[PDB]
Amino acid sequence: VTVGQVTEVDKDTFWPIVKAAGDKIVVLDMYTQWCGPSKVIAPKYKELSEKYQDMVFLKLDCNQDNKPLAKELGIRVVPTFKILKDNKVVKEVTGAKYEDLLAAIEAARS
Amino acid sequence: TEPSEKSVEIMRKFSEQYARRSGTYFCVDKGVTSVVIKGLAEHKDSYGAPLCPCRHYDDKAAEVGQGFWNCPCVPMRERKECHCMLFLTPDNDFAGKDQTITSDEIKETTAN
Amino acid sequence: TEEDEKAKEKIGARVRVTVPLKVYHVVRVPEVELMGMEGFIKDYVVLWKGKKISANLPFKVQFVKEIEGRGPVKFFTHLKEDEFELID
Ligand code: SF4
Ligand SMILES: [Mg+2]
Repeated sequence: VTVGQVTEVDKDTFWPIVKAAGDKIVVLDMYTQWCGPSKVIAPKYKELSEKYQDMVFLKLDCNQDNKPLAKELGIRVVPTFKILKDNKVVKEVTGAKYEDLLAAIEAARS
Repeated sequence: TEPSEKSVEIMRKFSEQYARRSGTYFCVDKGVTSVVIKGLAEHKDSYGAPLCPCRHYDDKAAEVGQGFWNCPCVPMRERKECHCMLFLTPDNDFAGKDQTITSDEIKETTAN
Repeated sequence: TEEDEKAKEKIGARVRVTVPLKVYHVVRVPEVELMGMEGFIKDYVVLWKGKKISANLPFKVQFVKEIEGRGPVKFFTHLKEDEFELID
């Protein structure tokens, strides 16, 4: 994964990237193709990845192909953000709530 | 995939009359409106009903049958809560002045 | 789940709304504030033909509200568990 940018992942590439992250925190944007608010927050998510260059930013299209991973991670609201440390989800943020995502990243870093 | 023209037009007409009936308005960025309308159309095409495009579902056929998340969903019908930002109450900061949107607007704002 | 089982056991129970909640679908009543209103759980629906579904206001609650010049108006509102308390 190139850090400083947002990497598209799927049901097969996501967990190996999490495993390879080591001591880096991973953020995941779970989106769908036609959720309006997903597209609104997407550029702000990209700017977060350009600021937090010591974290790994990913995005997952929760479509039919990737449904096994969507089901395993857990998602009901679109968007949903996951924050992962040490091979597991530690935090989630539901909705297109930029300030909530920022606060959760900051909390995860403390 | 891309929704059929006919389903997009179904969901466009729906959005206009439902915004009028519910006293709500389209987002200042009508690209947001257009994307959600296309999601409703795509879900109609694929599952038989315009399930909310900002929700994730396990069994689509069961969600279609039960209907809670079929647009207009229960939170919208009862509480005027539209987390897709399709129908915005006038006090919302992102509510614009329009209750109409043309097919040309839908195509232009979603061309990319 | 036990939560689903214990929720289904509350069907028929009288409840009071415990939080501010405005609803807009009551026929010819543009806006109703539900806080403090009492009704009963009409249904709890998280299954459809045996499949679990994702409705996030699963308690369908029946209310009757007196409207001046109209008499009692019966309606339903969907609630989640943290919006009401059992009356007993
Ligand atoms: S939140 Fe409800 S009313 Fe709004 S687009 Fe999604 S399904 Fe329709
Ligand atoms: Mg460590």
